[PDB]
Amino acid sequence: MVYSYTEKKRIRKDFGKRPQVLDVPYLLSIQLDSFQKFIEQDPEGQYGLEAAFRSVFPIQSYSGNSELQYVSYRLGEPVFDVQECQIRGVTYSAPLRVKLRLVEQEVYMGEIPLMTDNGTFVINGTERVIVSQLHRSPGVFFDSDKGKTHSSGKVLYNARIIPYRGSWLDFEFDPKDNLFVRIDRRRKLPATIILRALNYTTEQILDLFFEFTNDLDHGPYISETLRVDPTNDRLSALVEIYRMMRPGEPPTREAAESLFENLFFSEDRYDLSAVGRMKFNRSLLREEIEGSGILSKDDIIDVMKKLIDIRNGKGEVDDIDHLGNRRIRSVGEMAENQFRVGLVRVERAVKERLSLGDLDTLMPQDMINAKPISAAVKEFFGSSQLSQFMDQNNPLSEITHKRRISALGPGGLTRERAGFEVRDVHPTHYGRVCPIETPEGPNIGLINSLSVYAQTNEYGFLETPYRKVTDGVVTDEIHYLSAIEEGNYVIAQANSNLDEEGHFVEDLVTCRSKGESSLFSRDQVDYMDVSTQQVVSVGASLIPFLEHDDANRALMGANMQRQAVPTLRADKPLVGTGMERAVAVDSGVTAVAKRGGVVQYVDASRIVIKVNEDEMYPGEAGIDIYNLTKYTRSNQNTCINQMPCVSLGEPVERGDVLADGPSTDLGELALGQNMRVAFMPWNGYNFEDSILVSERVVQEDRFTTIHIQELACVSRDTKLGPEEITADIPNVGEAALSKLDESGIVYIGAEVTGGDILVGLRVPNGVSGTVIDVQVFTRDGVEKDKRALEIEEMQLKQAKKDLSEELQILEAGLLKHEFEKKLEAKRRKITQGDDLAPGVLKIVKVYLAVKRRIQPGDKMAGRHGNKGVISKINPIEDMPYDENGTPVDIVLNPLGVPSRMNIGQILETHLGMAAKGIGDKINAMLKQQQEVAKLREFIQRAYDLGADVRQKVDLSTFSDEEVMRLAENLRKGMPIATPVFDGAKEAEIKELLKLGDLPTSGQIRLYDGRTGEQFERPVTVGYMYMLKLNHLVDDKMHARSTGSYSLVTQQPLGGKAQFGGQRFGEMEVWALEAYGAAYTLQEMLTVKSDDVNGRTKMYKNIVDGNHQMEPGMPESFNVLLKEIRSLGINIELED
Amino acid sequence: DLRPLVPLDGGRFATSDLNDLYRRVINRNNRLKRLLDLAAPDIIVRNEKRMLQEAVDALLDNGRRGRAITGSNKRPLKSLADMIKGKQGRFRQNLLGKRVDYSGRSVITVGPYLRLHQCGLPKKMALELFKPFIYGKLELRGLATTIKAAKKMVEREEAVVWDILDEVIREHPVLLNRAPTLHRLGIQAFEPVLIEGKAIQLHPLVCAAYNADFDGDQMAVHVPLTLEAQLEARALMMSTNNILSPANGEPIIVPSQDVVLGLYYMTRDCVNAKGEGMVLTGPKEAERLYRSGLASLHARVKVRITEYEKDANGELVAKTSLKDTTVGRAILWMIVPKGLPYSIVNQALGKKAISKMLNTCYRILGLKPTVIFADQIMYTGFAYAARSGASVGIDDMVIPEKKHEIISEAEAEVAEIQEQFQSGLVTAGERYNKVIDIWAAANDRVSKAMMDNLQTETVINRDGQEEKQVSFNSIYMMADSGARGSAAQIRQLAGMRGLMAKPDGSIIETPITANFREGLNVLQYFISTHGARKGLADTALK
Amino acid sequence: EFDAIKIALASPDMIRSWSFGEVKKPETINYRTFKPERDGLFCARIFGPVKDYECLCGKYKRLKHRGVICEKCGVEVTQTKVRRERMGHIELASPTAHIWFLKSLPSRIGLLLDMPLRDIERVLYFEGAEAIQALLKSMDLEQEC
Amino acid sequence: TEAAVAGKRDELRGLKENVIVGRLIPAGTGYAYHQDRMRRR
Amino acid sequence: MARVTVQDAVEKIGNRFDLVLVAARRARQMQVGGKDPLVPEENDKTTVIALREIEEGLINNQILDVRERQEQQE
RNA sequence: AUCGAGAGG
DNA sequence: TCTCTCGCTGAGCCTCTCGAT
DNA sequence: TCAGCGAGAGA
Ligand SMILES: O=c1ccn([C@@H]2O[C@H](COP(=O)(O)OP(=O)(O)OP(=O)(O)O)[C@@H](O)[C@H]2O)c(=O)[nH]1
Ligand SMILES: [Mg+2]
Ligand SMILES: [Zn+2]
Repeated sequence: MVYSYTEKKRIRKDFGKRPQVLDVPYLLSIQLDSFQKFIEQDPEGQYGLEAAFRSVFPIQSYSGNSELQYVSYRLGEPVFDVQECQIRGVTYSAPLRVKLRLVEQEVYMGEIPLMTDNGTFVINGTERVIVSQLHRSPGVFFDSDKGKTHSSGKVLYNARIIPYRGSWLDFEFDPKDNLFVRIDRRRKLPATIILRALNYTTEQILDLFFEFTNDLDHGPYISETLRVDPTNDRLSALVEIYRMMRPGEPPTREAAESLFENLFFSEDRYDLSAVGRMKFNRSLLREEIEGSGILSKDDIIDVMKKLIDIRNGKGEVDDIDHLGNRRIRSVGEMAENQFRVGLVRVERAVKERLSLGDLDTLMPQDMINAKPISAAVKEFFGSSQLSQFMDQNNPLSEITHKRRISALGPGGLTRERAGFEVRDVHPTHYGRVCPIETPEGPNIGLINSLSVYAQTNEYGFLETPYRKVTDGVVTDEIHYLSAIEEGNYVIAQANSNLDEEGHFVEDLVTCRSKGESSLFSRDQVDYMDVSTQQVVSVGASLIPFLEHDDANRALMGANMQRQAVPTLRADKPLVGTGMERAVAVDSGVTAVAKRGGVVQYVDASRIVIKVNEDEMYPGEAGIDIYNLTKYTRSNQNTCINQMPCVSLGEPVERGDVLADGPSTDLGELALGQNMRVAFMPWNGYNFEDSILVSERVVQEDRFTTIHIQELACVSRDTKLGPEEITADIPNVGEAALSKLDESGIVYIGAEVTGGDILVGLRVPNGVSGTVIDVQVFTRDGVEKDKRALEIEEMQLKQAKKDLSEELQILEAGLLKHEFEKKLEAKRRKITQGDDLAPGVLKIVKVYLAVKRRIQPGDKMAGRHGNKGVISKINPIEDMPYDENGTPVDIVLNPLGVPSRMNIGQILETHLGMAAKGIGDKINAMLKQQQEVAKLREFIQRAYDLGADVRQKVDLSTFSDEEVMRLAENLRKGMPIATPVFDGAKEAEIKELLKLGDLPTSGQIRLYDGRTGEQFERPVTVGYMYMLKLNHLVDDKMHARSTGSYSLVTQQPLGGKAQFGGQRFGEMEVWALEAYGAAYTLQEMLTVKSDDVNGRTKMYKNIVDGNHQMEPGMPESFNVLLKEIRSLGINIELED
Repeated sequence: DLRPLVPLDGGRFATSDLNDLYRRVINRNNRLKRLLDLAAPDIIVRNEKRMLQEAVDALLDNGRRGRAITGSNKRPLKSLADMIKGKQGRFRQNLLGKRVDYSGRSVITVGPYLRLHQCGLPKKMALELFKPFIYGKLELRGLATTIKAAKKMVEREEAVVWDILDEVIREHPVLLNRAPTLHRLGIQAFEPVLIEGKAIQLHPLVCAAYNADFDGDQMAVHVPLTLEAQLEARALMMSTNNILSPANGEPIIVPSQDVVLGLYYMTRDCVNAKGEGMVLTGPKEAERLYRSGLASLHARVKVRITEYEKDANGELVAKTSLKDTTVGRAILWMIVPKGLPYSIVNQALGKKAISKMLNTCYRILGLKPTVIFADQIMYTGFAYAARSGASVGIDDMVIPEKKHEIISEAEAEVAEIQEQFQSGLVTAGERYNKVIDIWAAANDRVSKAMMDNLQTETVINRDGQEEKQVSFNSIYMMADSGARGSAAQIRQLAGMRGLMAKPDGSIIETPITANFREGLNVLQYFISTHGARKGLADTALK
Repeated sequence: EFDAIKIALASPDMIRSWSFGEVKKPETINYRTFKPERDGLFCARIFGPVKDYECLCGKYKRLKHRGVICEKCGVEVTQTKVRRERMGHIELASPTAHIWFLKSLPSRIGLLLDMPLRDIERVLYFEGAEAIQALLKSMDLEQEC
Repeated sequence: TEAAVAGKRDELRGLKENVIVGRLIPAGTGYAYHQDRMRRR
Repeated sequence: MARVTVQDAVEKIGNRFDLVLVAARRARQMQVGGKDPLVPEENDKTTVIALREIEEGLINNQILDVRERQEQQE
């Protein structure tokens, strides 16, 4: 297989043995398709926006001989693009123009938020993600109470008809063996009442269900239900149903029938969706799978008959927690639902206005008011339970958040309502939902992550690919199978061996059928899996040697990989899985090449590519201009940066990585650093799970990170003592004023320490950095003052140079009024006014950049669930050293390997030692300026190692410069890739170690740094990949002595932001009581808080050196007494 | 002020739930006042009396009459009776638990250089916790004339401030508590020492009481203020007093992990080591020989040791004798206090042996010798565990050859059970029980066989003849120690992983006949995920 | 300065005695100005002055003048903390039943009177409270006991 | 409501009765003070 | 010795909860009053001087009550 | 101060 | 005298971040 | 939602 140049620079060795047929699909596809359906123009009108418009319209006008008709809709060009929306802080949305005729004009119907290329919306300058929802599909479901309803223990079967939109409907039993129909989960009534309501006489009811009642094969439940039935006429049943629905319950004949009709048999009030209709017919065994949305009496009779049969024992009860019963609603469907709700709300007012007669004056634009539609859309995009804040720690975090599915949200389970069955996994989760990746808090089991190959059907049911098996030979075509269809067939295992012809070598092959795994003959197999990594999600597939870890530790490692902070200098993982490239490319943090060509110009902030001849358009200039992102904060205050990874004149193909985003290294995902770890106890500085770190790691800034913080100063409008921004500050030093400019705003690039003035104290606590960016917004109409005049001048001067930079390069490849007109509007944007919240004079935003370096108290971790806290920064002369004199970077405790069952870290340590041995050999060969032939020989001998490898890299095709560049990039260690469940075996690791002239066992003799004496036993040392999680002791440390207090209960507030104290809860009070500590409790209940006079008296006493307290009565008791007295109950203190 | 109109940054003012309920009640009452004055018909006057009753219902104990009143959003309003009952009521949020001043919170590290009654805290925490004391003593020394000047000196952080702080925190104890205070030992008083950093340093022996690890776990610190509080912390709260748990007679401060790892390695013997068969003057010569390298730590030697006993009435009497021991035991003998028998250290010291030794020291001598002995034990265990250089490797885990044999016989048995169930002689539940029993027996058998192979299989030669001995394998030492790990972890590392259990019950799908040394396949891992889900759900929901 | 807590029912005269301010007619809260509106849920005459040692009317603002009523508004000058103590009352045109006694337990009114909870529930909701009050006044405890 | 109906009385004998109102609990070092108060009565 | 453990200090009194003797009277009269410590200070803060005094055997409830009676007379 | 959503122990 | 529907009570602790009312 | 408990229903 030929290699792309970005792949050609550094080729990661593969140990996989199973050939792969299906390439990894686009990861974010699930978030891109659905929203596309929401905005694409469909002539059939089946999909979201046009379907909603067609369903709501036309307007009948209520017999007034008027009508309203619409032709089509279009999406206008957005006012701003993504970036300006991010800076100014407005929503990235497009206007929705729809053209209508009245029986012609375009009417504005609000603005629809748009999805960016990655798949994240911009709502108020902050990127947000709408999570897919896993909810039970509309249709009919038969369930049982499992005998726990009553002490008798008899199973109480029931049936439920869940609509996509409408009211529920239930048929259930009682231990008396009688039907009972429940509407909207209200009180029970005899079911035959509804049969009365449907124009059925008693004779017809008895004729429908009977032919003759026996003991086991048939049951006289209908007769008993009719006997219990109080009503006999249709009108009485209808008025009783009305009384159930309406507590007041006036008789009002000719109105109850309207209620019963509109309850279930009206399109505008009740609708069973096409998926619901299909599931309904499939459950009730009907050949046709399309029909009317509204329910029908035949359906009610048939579902009642099916429930009677299931109770009788003819059928089988369904399983609620089956992935063929649950379906996924993405962002497009939810947005369509909300927009339809808004359209109904507005059409109500359209009918109301059309009721009155207006001739020659009414216009289509005039009647429609878009405010409710805009309000509903805005509420959904910004206040829903599924429109969550983005996770922007690293690309893996972004992808995992975007590929999440939640069982919560509207029309879904609540945390308390969830049992112990919805949290457990199901045998149908294989290949559709990851069994590993899940939270550990209250939400476990209720939130999942999509599998790598998982796909969604047109209805919404998850399906997974499989390879067809024909005539006992495995073929290459793939079919996508859903949950229902999988059971009927038999599926072979991905680990089965082949013969290069498709024939199964094994006589009996492992397979899974109907949810159970067993051996099957060769001829019976009908399908096969595509890859060994088909089960795990992306995060779980990024863990090497996953098959050797305990599922708990794999879960913890997958969760912690999403918390790693992007370091200062990215470093590739020496041992990986080969899935890093896909994640890095599909994340969207990198800059990929749209078209091939040659890099004409490279810079720290721009790239210009000269496109090849055959790719350019006939009229296009033929250049591609990429602008990079430099030092912009993320949601979690981390740093987002892009660095070019190409030089002048390099050839570029399609899809090559031009620039590397955060936590990326030449188009690969790089989350942490490689460290030399030795597993041994060292004077108890790694006692429980602590980590001992050398001083070289701190010296080389291997874990230094950049954090960017945003601070805002807003000058409010007040009649008395109005706020101002000016350098004049009463009672301040000369230096503090000097650091400020004439305008009173801090100079860009200045170094500020905690307690300094940014805008004329404001920089908080101990965090200190450099001012990298200052933005200013002023209310429209008010003229800018001082510095803001210069800021817009520099922006305007740069804006001309910015755009003219593309104008000059574009003109280099190749009347003038077409382009300059855009410049005038671009010039207006900076100079014009800006939107601000009412009651605000001006707002200045300042960004600070702080470099955080590791110190004791910082949590660090690995990829196998092994976390810890740095306990000591040991000097270099104290670390244990090898015979050659090279010290180790990290010492880890071997206590945590047996109990915390992750041998994966040991295997990764051995393989990393082998890889770094190969890299050291290559570096030694390269430093002596040996001949290129020896480099070719050694590299080829290294690459050809293995038992039966699928990679087959040949260096004969490589030229001298190519192999020289590859060797230069391979000097720090040859990377190795092990697939998730088909990876390197122990024998191959031993052979690779033997090739690099290192001990086979993987353990070497170490020497004590302090005494220079040999350790008694050999020590396991190697290279392992470590991450720095985003839990830094710099932020968790807090302390309080005396600050501000709450209002109603005079106690200190809670939280580090408000400078509040810690909480002394009930259990601590119980502990103090158990010790018998009576004075400490009395001071922690009265003096330390909640007593107004005790605090001041004790503070004065402590200041004066007297440690004596005079406790009183807490204010909380006073407020309790006052509120109880307010409630109307007299309570008082008697003496 | 009990229902505040809290000010807001913007023009609008936030409104509590009580104010609007009172407003509605006043509205309905005033409607009834004017309407009855106008002599309205009896039919209409009765209607809003029901509304007034409903409003009074809503004002106090809302939601009992059904259809609880909702405000702007779809959330029921909060009534007077909701400020009393519930988790967020005044009883269980502001009276049985409060938020206290003079306190802080931070992460915890190990710092194994401390004594049993000491904890290390950062300077930046102390300078904030002890501000009033610093103000008072700055006024006393005459450096400042008012409170404001001393305050400014505190922000400026001069050297006088650091000297005063060093003087202030000399003997005030501080209370450290973790987040879940399950029992009485969850909060303890320590004597503080200033350290440079941002994390609190906690004595290694105390951790087992707190259930406190160092995986980013945090802790909270409070400072006693008054004289009686200081004495209360010193006499009843200090960690030196809490030697025994209140639930039973066993002690709480028991060496674990690395300490035991060093200790039994010191005390374990080997055959034909370097320096075996030598006579020594005492423990000092043993230490000199070990540090010089003339003899091994596991050599079997004879030492002339002297032991004190308290068998005499209220007195100590000595006896000296030649005893056959090992060198490491001779060094270990040098830290035990006067008045204990030798046989407490003439054996391989597991966790149980060390705990029993501490219990005996407390029973016989007292409390101060017990504290000193615990500190010495921790120091010696750490030092010799470090010098041990014991590591875990992939070649350490060993797999036997009887495992596949017994798995095959168990598979034959379960196949016969399936054949029996295929016939109508037996039901489903009985077959389920039979299969689960068979597989449990097979798992026990494989665990026994593998542990036997790990334990016994070490052969060394003495003067040219073979002999067997207890293994020095790292994994077997880790398991036999009791420091961390059990027989289940080792058996799952070198036998069958066993039978998994769903959150409700057990599952008998297949035998997972694959170690963690030789990797699992996809089906076995999918089966194994059930137990992980069950464990996490059980924890978080029980 | 106390040794016991005594809890009992509150008579209407006791509630009327608790109030420091006259009445609660006007339903208003604030926003006529930044000063609180007269007789409102946040008031000056009823619940005390809002500013320490200063009256709302602004006649005097000195602690040497403490203990004097106001002339423009009639609000006595006192430390603002007293706003955490004072109370007031609302007079209902028609008596209203306390939900705590009628519900949330075996009904106390339902055990004073023999008829079950449903009858009293339908009587209160007009499907009146004055009738229940008259019935509760009608009985004599010793005779029925 | 039962206490209000019955007109009960609380002597503040236990632990939470003193903790809620902010006094010395009748155990440990507060036992002597409680005993002195009882003996005075 | 005395700073680490108070077992010898409580052996003289016999009741651990009777620390009111050490704190409420001795340490207070040392800190606020003009009373001079008996044993040498050794730069120790108060409340450790008193514990040392009870440990050796100069301070107990009867002795402090007797002394209080002595200063009662004029 | 609430609500919603995450996260840690 | 007693077996059954219907209602109301409860469901661990501490800490951090963001947005939106 | 599951799991119990007391008062009220007829049978
Ligand atoms: O929901 C929770 C989770 C955790 N905890 C508290 O954290 C502890 C579990 O979380 P830890 O991860 O800190 O303890 P661990 O040592 O058992 O886990 P590993 O290092 O082996 O990975 C618990 O013992 C408890 O103190 C809770 O109190 N509630
Ligand atoms: Mg922990
Ligand atoms: Zn006045």
